[PDB]
Amino acid sequence: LESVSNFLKAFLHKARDDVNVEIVFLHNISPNLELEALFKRHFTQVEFYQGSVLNPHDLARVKIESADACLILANKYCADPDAEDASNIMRVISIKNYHPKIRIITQMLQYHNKAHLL
Amino acid sequence: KIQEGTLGFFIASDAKEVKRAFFYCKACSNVKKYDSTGMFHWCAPKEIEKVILTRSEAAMTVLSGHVVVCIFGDVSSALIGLRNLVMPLRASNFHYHELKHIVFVGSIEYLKREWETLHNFPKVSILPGTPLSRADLRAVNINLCDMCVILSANQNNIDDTSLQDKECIL
Repeated sequence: LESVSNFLKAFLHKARDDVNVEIVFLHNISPNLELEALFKRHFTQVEFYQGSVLNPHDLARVKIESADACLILANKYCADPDAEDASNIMRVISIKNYHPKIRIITQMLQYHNKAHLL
Repeated sequence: KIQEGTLGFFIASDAKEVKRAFFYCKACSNVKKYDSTGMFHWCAPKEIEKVILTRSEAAMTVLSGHVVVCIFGDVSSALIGLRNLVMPLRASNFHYHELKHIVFVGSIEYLKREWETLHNFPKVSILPGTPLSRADLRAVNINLCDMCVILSANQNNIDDTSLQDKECIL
């Protein structure tokens, strides 16, 4: 709820004029009541799907080949930042394996882990 | 020479082809060097402090044609059985000059747990560090090694199953 709320506040802003993109969330955990309500509030431009970005079938479901970009959000408040960074890097690896030409913007928690993206 | 009816193990495309094997006719000074059984190379027990290699010491030491085992474990990780990896590599039918040096790259806290089953082997070295460290891998001369084995020593992790190989892949 928190991360998607912040992302939608920053992205789907009223002051922003040219918004022809449709937001598609892909997550393997079913949203709770508040998150479903938040998705419902932005139903005209936000869609959610239950799947894993590491599963090629779920990547096929969300039409990665036709997706303009893939944005990966990190867990800012976690016990082990390195584990979350490695998980996000592995998600990047899976997405690039499915479609090497897609543009990816990923959130990282530590500076050194960015090296693994090279 | 084979005797009476002996089972033979065959590699074949189908069982009908291996059935042909049964239907065949010609016309129609005194130092302990091995273990008790002699099956595996053996050595006197060594303290773990003797085999620890620092970055500088490993760098000065030249290592060619060795085996670099990179393990991801900590003190609380589940113990994989590393003796099952070293024993086939010291099998008494390789000559002592044919044995490959085994360098373990990983947390020393994890390896101290398992050293009780590994101290009786001829040539094993430990470099306390991280498999993800380029400096540590360069100290062991990973480009001169015969094989690098990346073991998911932290198998006890239970997460999103796909995110279980993250450390090995990285």
